[PDB]
Amino acid sequence: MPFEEVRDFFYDRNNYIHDLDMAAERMFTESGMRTGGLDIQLAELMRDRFGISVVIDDNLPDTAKRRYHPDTKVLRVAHWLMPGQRAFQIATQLALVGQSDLISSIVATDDQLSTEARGVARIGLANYFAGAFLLPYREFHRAAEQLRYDIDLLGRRFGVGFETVCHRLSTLQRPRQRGIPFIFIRTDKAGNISKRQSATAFHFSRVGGSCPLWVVHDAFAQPERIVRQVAQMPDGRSYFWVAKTTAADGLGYLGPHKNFAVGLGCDLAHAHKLVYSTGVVLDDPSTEVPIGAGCKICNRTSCAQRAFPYLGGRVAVDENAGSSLPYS
Amino acid sequence: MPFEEVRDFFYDRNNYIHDLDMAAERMFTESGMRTGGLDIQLAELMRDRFGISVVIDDNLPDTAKRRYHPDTKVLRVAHWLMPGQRAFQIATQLALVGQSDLISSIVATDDQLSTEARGVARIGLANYFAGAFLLPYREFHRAAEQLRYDIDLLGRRFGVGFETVCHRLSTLQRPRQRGIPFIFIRTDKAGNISKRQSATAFHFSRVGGSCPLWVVHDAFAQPERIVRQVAQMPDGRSYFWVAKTTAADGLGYLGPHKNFAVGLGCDLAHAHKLVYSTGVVLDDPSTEVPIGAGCKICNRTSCAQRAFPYLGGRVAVDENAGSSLPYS
Amino acid sequence: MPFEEVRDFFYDRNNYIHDLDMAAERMFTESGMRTGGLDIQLAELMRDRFGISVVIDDNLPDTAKRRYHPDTKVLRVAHWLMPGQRAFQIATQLALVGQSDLISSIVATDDQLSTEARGVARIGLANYFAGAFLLPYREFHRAAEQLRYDIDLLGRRFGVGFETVCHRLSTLQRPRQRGIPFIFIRTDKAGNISKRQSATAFHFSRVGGSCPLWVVHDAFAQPERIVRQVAQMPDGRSYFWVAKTTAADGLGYLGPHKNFAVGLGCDLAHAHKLVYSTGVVLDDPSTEVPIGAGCKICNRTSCAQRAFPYLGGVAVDENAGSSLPYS
Amino acid sequence: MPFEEVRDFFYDRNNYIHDLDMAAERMFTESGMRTGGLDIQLAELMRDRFGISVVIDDNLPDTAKRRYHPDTKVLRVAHWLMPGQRAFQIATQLALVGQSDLISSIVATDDQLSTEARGVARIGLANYFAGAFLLPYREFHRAAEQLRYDIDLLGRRFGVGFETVCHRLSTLQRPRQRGIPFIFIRTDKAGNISKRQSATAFHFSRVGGSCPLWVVHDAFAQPERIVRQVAQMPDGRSYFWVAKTTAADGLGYLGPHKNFAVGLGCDLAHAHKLVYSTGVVLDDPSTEVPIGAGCKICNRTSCAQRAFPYLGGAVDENAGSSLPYS
Ligand SMILES: CC(C)(COP(=O)(O)OP(=O)(O)OC[C@H]1O[C@@H](n2cnc3c(N)ncnc32)[C@H](O)[C@@H]1OP(=O)(O)O)[C@@H](O)C(=O)NCCC(=O)NCCS
Ligand SMILES: CC(C)(COP(=O)(O)OP(=O)(O)OC[C@H]1O[C@@H](n2cnc3c(N)ncnc32)[C@H](O)[C@@H]1OP(=O)(O)O)[C@@H](O)C(=O)NCCC(=O)NCCS
Ligand SMILES: CC(C)(COP(=O)(O)OP(=O)(O)OC[C@H]1O[C@@H](n2cnc3c(N)ncnc32)[C@H](O)[C@@H]1OP(=O)(O)O)[C@@H](O)C(=O)NCCC(=O)NCCS
Ligand SMILES: CC(C)(COP(=O)(O)OP(=O)(O)OC[C@H]1O[C@@H](n2cnc3c(N)ncnc32)[C@H](O)[C@@H]1OP(=O)(O)O)[C@@H](O)C(=O)NCCC(=O)NCCS
Ligand code: SF4
Ligand code: SF4
Ligand code: SF4
Ligand code: SF4
Repeated sequence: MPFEEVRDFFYDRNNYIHDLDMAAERMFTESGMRTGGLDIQLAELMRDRFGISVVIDDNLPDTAKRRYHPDTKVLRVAHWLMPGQRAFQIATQLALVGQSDLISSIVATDDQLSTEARGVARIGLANYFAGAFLLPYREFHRAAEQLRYDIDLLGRRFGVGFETVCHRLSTLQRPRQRGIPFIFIRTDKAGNISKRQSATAFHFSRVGGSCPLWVVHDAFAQPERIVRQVAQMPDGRSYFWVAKTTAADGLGYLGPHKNFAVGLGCDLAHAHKLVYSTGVVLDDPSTEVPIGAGCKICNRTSCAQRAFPYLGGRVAVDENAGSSLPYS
Repeated sequence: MPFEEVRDFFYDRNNYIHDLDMAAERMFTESGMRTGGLDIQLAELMRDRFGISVVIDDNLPDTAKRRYHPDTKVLRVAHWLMPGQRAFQIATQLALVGQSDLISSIVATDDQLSTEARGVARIGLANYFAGAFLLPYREFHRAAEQLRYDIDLLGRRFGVGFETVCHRLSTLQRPRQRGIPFIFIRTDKAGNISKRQSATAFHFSRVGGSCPLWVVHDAFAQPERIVRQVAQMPDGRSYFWVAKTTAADGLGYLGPHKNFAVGLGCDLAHAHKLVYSTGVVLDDPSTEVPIGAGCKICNRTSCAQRAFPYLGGRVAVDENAGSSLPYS
Repeated sequence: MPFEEVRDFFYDRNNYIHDLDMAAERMFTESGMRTGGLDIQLAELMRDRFGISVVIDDNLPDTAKRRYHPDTKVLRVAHWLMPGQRAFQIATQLALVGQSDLISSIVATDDQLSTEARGVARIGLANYFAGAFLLPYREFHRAAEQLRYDIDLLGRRFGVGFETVCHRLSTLQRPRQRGIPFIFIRTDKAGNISKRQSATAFHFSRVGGSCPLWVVHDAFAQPERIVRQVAQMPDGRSYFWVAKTTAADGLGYLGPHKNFAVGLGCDLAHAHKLVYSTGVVLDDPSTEVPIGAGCKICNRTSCAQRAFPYLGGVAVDENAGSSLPYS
Repeated sequence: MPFEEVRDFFYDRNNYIHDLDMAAERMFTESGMRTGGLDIQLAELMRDRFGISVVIDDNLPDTAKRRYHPDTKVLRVAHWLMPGQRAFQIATQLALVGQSDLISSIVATDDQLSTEARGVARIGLANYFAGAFLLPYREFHRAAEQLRYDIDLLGRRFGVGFETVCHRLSTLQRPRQRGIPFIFIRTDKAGNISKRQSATAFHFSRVGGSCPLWVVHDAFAQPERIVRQVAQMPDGRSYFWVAKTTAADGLGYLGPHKNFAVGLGCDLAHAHKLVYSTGVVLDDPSTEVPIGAGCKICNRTSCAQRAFPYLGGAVDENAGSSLPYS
């Protein structure tokens, strides 16, 4: 499974690629970058260092974010992208043409990847490079701690959106300068989890996450507003979750619509460092919400929300009782 | 998998159990039932015909809707249940003590069921009987046509809730007295589909339904309000879907909460008979929403919402292109 | 204005009518009532004590909750009403036919009411009696304290809805057995405040409440779910607000729809007694949301949400762009 | 009451200022502007034609969108603004320094304005100019008709937000090149209507609009999604309404938040021209929603939602109704 192979590639590397990250930051510093208008400077850097001409093309197809023409070294970027997104596109292409060898050797370090998986992993590492270039490690880590992890304020400072900030936060595993260890999740209204990235072993790092009581799936009921939750898994470990929906503009009233929820999760021990714990009492184990990973694999015994019987237990029927607890 | 076995049991019988339904209706008429306050009348019927004392009990555990004591023939019903729900509980018990043999032979018609499945199927048939007794077939079918399938108005007339009405609408397959053929779906915020029932073969009768563009998963974003949609599958068949959330009251601010979405679906050809098509243009194939059964088994080529690649194809990676269409 | 006259009538009486309340409770006790299935028992009491025959009529007009025919003493009640609501209707009629004189003298205690206002006040006092009969003071006050004011659990225990419980909670001003002093508000999506009741002087007891940052107006964004907020008025006083929407069933997809939000508010000092304070930090004056009574009468100086200029002040700056309207 | 004075100022002029609009368009064309990245080009224009240096400032206070320093001719623009918004700020300053006399004479055409109202109206005309420069009349009107008034698609093409597009749509009253006549509304969660603009006389042009059944107040229930409604007033006139909430980003989790709903309304006769009529049956007077201007002045007799009694109209101790103040 190509995308699952790459998910596991990043999971195995603690969602941190030291050489690549360093590389991005080095290039950011050596080439004189300054956060603020990074799109203009990335165009200039492409001109000066790779002979690549960046044009903002309002003639690209409606769905095309960028197209690179290697024969003339011409990078076309969609006019409808915001500066942060233009910067991301340009930095992705920069990874692919100017960091090709580093990415190739990083891919080689996992000899089990399939061919399709290797192509997908190249794209994933280029996206990682773009993130670590738009958000150079040191500056971003300092900003995240100074701002107490306010994702919106971080976006505002670095001119990027919610999802990108959450990506970068889940990558702060540089030895001796680590940020809060995070698990990053992306889902749609139907529960499809299309992105999993985690600094370390979490319950939802690879599978699971279909618990309707979990706040991430409640984001769509509160669109564009940040939701939060103190959650306890069936094994007693407790976690702090923040989430928010993200919507793709334009498209048109009739157009195809993009709707996702992005969630960030960490051990409850770290919650006190988040602006999102403001007003919440964290030391009270009785105010935690009991959630699970998905009913078929959830051993809780008195859940009123349970959707399916637990695959490990007895499905006893009682003809003489009516209960508000399904499959109890 | 017992609950899947029973799902397929009802699916194979076109979600209509002729013997049982008729039994219900007969008993409704022979014993003088009158729509309105069926809970009191069912208590009287239990007493007069089975010697069973129905008492309203506020001492039962919080989660108990009813408890039947066969040794003294005493049926205790939860005080916090509305009259329609009390009637449902009492009539479920009525099925189980007074229709035991009929239920057993109906189960016997499927010699492939496992033991657990046989018990679960008995409970399912008891629920079917309860529904067909609270909503006797002729009266309810006539009401459904008279009210143009307005689920709220049907509930008001028969003193029951949204979910029950939808249950009953999905069973009107009595030969020569058929209602609109429906597929009934129940989901949670996480997309777990816990109920599937269908008059005939529909796409989601047994599997699938994890398409984020399908309006059933959008019910939770518009809580307590009826949502509707003209949906088109990848094979061209068009359907009308109506859905609404249902919440279990009481429980308390800290208590466990029950939240589900219930959807009714039919061929687009039938939509014009629904009050829910009022104001909607049905003859315009361009105003239909293109949905799927779930990205991994969806062959659409330009879905902006796609969460996973379609397993029936391949998408080569293109290092030189950025798209708003995932897995193009 | 007739409805404002009666609003002020109840406001002046601290939203507690001692004689009437006591009356209800006595009647509840002397006639052997038991909380649970009060609708059946109220029908029995109407027959035994007033010769009033209660029929559940599925033939009433669609919008009629009840109609009383004094010539035959026949009380018709809508079949689509839940048992708690039927009980309420029956007890309203009970107030009007069996407590006529008490209500008349209570109204007489306010010589300023207009004639229309006196009629509206009779109906209001009958509703008060119905509330105090379905929810007898002693039992309900004890239950509220035991349940830490969980409105849903009170509704479950007494078989009534959110709005009725909140009504009754805001009336627990009986000397030597007081509940948390509350201000009761009902609004629609457009901000129209159609009900105001308060145990004591609150900011929104009589006027105001059009602040978009106030959580009550956010109830409609989170339908059927309880919303809560620690609010600070411009004068520094802090309050705890809980609110929830209430929707009228039936009616039909095309039918006329009723949607309201009901909010309960009290001084922050009392918040710790509410189940709704669970998980909330109450001692931190910095986590309070700064709201007002309505922009035109709100003196805050750096509100990004401000809708209109404050009437007490108004500078234009051709050389500046601000995210603060009417700085 | 300055803001009500300026509201009436624009209402009296059909929400179209012909001289200023033309000016904007001329300046757009004469200076070689091209739709797309107008913020950079407006910086260039400011420098070349008025000697004003536009700098992107991340040192301004958090609430300052721009500060112009007339003593050194330096316009500082907030870094957290999107390109359309930076362009809007720059064009506002351009109005105020380069169209000062035109704006002054336009204000002078209403000798009844108070002193404060004159300043507020100067700002209003500067904003009008910014809109008419970012969205040049001919080009924008053509785009609106081609795109069937898709507000999002118009925003995408011209690099601006929902509210700005709706603003511009409500001004297309240029003689012989008119767009759909619209009434533009902005409200908050509490029903406060802070903006009213109308091409012609509509019910809510100056007063009213507190009807809970009106779809504009339902936008917050469906945040960030376009809502639509076919509404009929108590006088029989029918209207098509579209609305959507708009939220101000940044600010922070604890920060002060800006939330508004912006609604566009037109006569039902025009609805068939809107993309938003797709899927709606428009000819069925029975599928129209009966709304009002606000209960105290609404004469409907069977509204279940009624909040206050109608001022133009008895208690019945023997009846209980689901229709308040019947
Ligand atoms: C999974 C995938 C197809 C999603 O495609 P998509 O839905 O079109 O969305 P994208 O991921 O391209 O971009 C969406 C947002 O994420 C951000 N983003 C993506 N990867 C990022 C990264 N590594 N660091 C920071 N931000 C990132 C983009 O900036 C964008 O922000 P925007 O919406 O404001 O422009 C795509 O991310 C991909 O191919 N990834 C390769 C790595 C991979 O397979 N990971 C598997 C994890 S389960
Ligand atoms: C699947 C199941 C465990 C769900 O349990 P639950 O979530 O606790 O909910 P219930 O279905 O018992 O009751 C919920 C509502 O559905 C209604 N309902 C349930 N079965 C019904 C039926 N056959 N006909 C009509 N209404 C029905 C109940 O009256 C109730 O209405 P209310 O909430 O307003 O009071 C349970 O329905 C069950 O055991 N069913 C029988 C087995 C079966 O059919 N399996 C096939 C699965 S597709
Ligand atoms: C204001 C008024 C017209 C509202 O009418 P309405 O919108 O038809 O709503 P009602 O008040 O009739 O009933 C709605 C709910 O409030 C409850 N309620 C009303 N008065 C109550 C009281 N005094 N105590 C407890 N509950 C009460 C009812 O039980 C009902 O609960 P339900 O929805 O579960 O059935 C009506 O309450 C009234 O006439 N009041 C008279 C007093 C008055 O004028 N108050 C002015 C306040 S500014
Ligand atoms: C209403 C007002 C006082 C304060 O408004 P505010 O809430 O602080 O915000 P602004 O109106 O300045 O800007 C909000 C949006 O409207 C847009 N906008 C404002 N005036 C506009 C116009 N004339 N044309 C087009 N777009 C306009 C801005 O571009 C901005 O878009 P953005 O959010 O993407 O950046 C101010 O707009 C004003 O000066 N109005 C004068 C005219 C008036 O009084 N009208 C009637 C009001 S009762
Ligand atoms: S059974 Fe477990 S996984 Fe399912 S809803 Fe309950 S807590 Fe969540
Ligand atoms: S790919 Fe298919 S299943 Fe997935 S969102 Fe698109 S239409 Fe729905
Ligand atoms: S100005 Fe006052 S009343 Fe208006 S939104 Fe701000 S705090 Fe609320
Ligand atoms: S009476 Fe009804 S229709 Fe008229 S304004 Fe009030 S809520 Fe709207």
